[PDB]
Amino acid sequence: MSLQHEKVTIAPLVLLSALDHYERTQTKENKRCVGVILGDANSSTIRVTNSFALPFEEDEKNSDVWFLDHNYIENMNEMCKKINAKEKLIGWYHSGPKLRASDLKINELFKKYTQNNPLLLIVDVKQQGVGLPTDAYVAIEQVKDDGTSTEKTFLHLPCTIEAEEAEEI
Amino acid sequence: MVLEATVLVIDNSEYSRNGDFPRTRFEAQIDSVEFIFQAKRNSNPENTVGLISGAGANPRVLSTFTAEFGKILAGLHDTQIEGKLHMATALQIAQLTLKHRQNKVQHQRIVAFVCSPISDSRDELIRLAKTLKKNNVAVDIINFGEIEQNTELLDEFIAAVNNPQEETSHLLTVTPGPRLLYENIASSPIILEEGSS
Amino acid sequence: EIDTILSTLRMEADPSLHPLFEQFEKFYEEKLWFQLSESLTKFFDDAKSTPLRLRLYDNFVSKFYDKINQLSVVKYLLASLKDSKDFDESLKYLDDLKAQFQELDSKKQRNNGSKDHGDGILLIDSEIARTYLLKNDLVKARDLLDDLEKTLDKKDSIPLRITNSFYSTNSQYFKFKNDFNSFYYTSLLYLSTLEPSTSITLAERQQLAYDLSISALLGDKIYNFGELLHHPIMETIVNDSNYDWLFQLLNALTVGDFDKFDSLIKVQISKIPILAQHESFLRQKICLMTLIETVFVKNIRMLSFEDISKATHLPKDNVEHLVMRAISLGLLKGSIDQVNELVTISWVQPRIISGDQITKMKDRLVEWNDQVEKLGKKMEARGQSIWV
Repeated sequence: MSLQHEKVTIAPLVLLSALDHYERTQTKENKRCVGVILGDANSSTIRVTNSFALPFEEDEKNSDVWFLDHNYIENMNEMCKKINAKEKLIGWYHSGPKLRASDLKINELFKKYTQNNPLLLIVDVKQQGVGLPTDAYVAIEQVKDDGTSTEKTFLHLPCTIEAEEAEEI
Repeated sequence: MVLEATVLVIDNSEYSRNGDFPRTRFEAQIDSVEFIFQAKRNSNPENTVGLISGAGANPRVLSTFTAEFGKILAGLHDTQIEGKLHMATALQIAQLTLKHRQNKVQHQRIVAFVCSPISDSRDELIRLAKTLKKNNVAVDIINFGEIEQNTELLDEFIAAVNNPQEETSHLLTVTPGPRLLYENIASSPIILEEGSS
Repeated sequence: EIDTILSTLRMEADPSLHPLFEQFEKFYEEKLWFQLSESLTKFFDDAKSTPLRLRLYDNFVSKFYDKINQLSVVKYLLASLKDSKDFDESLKYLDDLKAQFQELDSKKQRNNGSKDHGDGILLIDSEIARTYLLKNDLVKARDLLDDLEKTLDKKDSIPLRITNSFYSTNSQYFKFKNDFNSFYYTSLLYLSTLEPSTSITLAERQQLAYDLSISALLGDKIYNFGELLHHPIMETIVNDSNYDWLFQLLNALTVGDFDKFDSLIKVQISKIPILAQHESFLRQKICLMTLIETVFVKNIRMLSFEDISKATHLPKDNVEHLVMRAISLGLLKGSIDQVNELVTISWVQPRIISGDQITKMKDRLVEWNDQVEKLGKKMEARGQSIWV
């Protein structure tokens, strides 16, 4: 676990990959699709190349209850290296429309995988915004100077793009 | 018994540090779980086991339905005991696990260990008791947390879940004093369970 | 075995603690060693000054190390030995228990399969640093504190207990030097993160409230005056004669009132000589507060020296010196004209927020919002044919 974080640059492939993944699981209509998010991390700008779906169930009366297939991910990572052996676990995407307070508990489970603090990349699936239709957050645990105890809380990182020659053209 | 998928809820609490079962209740559960897996497997080889915990600030899926005894065991090393169990979510988390299975030929069943006096509200879980039987899930409450001088919320839950259905809830109460947890479950019915269609 | 020790210690103990003695005995027998732990917590919270404590903990630590909650177990002792008055003894006892833990985690960590004991080693290690600080060994404490510091930062989630003990070393260490500005920041971190079960007493909390207040009054880059008033420790401790005049001095500063500040300091400078040997900071602080305050709240970032002269009630010689000193402190930045008699500011040091200040900044944004809004309409009406 590295705290090495400043920015998030996003491959255009990620945004699009996550848009379809949401509708092909068919956890939609105020039901979330949550998948793993793949890329480089342990550097200031977190470089996100790819994403995959994970089997996921969302109790919609209680977003504080969900299904996550932990086994599967280990299976998937072996396949990620075939594609590119710089892909390693770096977080999980959320499908918007924005940050929630049920996201911290999901973030917990994703600490058994990542060598960097699990990224939450909000891919808005409606395309709202005045820049890139992404927000980025990362969970950091910090004392609060107001008089209350140590919380884990999501600080925003900016959203940006950079791209490979092949992708950009 | 046969034709069954099983969610084992292992209770991660600090009431599982009571040495009322030698040496400690958590470590007694380590032996117990391995047996229960094997027993269901040799009765009918379509029976598979998933494992969830109470652990975390919210319970968590450690194991999905799998044919491997070693992943269940591995799941037990993973989970911590500083965590604490809450019934209300643990019931719902388990139903979600029962919707993703290796064998969709089996039926839906929960076995739940309780080592804790459950401070969660009785009235709350009575709604959830009625949810389970509509999803066609039965829960067996293996109870030895509330014989520690708390009132029994469990009596009410077992009756509510029961309904003519082949998945039938069963209530076990286990003597708190030393006999070795795994023995008490093993010598009692875990495959002589019967249906009520 | 241990049962006879409990009964003889129960007999000697207070009536307040007699019912808590009965419960260790019953729970031991009933084998429910978790509720056994909870009674012990309540006992150790209010056994700070009775001798029963050292012997009770010595009984139980031997028998259970991982069959009760490990964190609490170590936390008790740290408090046990701060209240002791024989420090060569305390140092041994800690060291001996540390040795046992390092042996312990070889068998038991794997046996249990979900419990580590290495958090307990860190918990002892924090107190051995403080022990050196009570003996006035600052170097040795720092060598233990560097090790604790590296481990704490690697963790991406922290127990409250460990980082509380971490801050406790620091705060005692900075005030031996008499460093106000260093001490203050530390002590804020420590109160904020505090444990749900405090083995930290209200007596120490009232002392910490006093130390902070000296640091603020005697500080020079501390503009956290409302932060004390926005944190329970100082705003609820108003209850004694000592903390009535003192509380007023912190309010006097925030409004900028010079006459009241003087009236209280005339009474108090005699009574307590610590104010009488740092007066320079003290009387200068309220001038600096008013100086940073004025520039910030005005739209303009320049003040006449005549405006400073009125407000801090100083000669024109010292008004110029007050500006120099402020910039040296790095509270304001800019350039000084003595020949247009302006101070022209480019930086204000971030300072307290208050209901008052929240509104002052809001207004400025509406005004600037109007400037943006109406222009974009000028430009829309212009070059209408071309938006392609």
